[PDB]
Amino acid sequence: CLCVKTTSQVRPRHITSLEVIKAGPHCPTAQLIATLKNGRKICLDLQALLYKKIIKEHL
Amino acid sequence: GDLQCLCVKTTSQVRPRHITSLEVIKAGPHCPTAQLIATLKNGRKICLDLQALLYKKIIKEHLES
Amino acid sequence: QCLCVKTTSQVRPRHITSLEVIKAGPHCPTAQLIATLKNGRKICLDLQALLYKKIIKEH
Amino acid sequence: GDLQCLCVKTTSQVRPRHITSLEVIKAGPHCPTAQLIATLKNGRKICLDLQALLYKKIIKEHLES
Repeated sequence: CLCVKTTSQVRPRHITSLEVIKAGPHCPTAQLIATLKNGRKICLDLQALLYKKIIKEHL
Repeated sequence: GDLQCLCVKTTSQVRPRHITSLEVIKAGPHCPTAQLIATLKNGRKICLDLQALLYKKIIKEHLES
Repeated sequence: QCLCVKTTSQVRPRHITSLEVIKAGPHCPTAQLIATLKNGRKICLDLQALLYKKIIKEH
Repeated sequence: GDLQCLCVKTTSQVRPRHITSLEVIKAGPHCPTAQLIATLKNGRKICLDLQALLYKKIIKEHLES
């Protein structure tokens, strides 16, 4: 599995591309790999991002 | 710029069970439109039709009864 | 922070469609070699072990 | 085919200290040649001349005296 730790500390203006790799034998969860402007790739915590996007708006 | 749009053809028929990865490449200097590149199990890479999928996944399923 | 967790040398070069080198940085102190496989899965490569294997094969 | 070559231009002038990542995209249905994509600190993506890079890094430095 490529992604071990996931962050929700990301600005959508910092992301140039997002790749979803579906779960498989080698890795049980989908991986959300965001490529940032600088070329760094990080793994996203989608639930945490959706939660923040819900809280920010009080829904 | 140095780069162009990766996608020449867009496909509107794909079963998610064929797709092993999906890469959303945002519009930019390289391409004025966002691109969705699906990698399938057989290894073939295709581009998915973004408007058609937005229709299916959002308009038809959440705004249409 | 670091995309690659464990590195492998168990890969056939023609299983690989792309290879990305991400230089070391503040978020990840080591350079990373990420191979994208035909199926779309990403793995991290141990370059040293790969070269070693490729010289053993030829002695 | 469904995809094409990402690189329209290749650049032969780059200071490696500007490069934060390098991607080699192997030749395939999408492109008859391998492409080398450099991402720089500022976020600019350029394509490197892989032929010149191979010349320099293999021919000039290991086959030429």
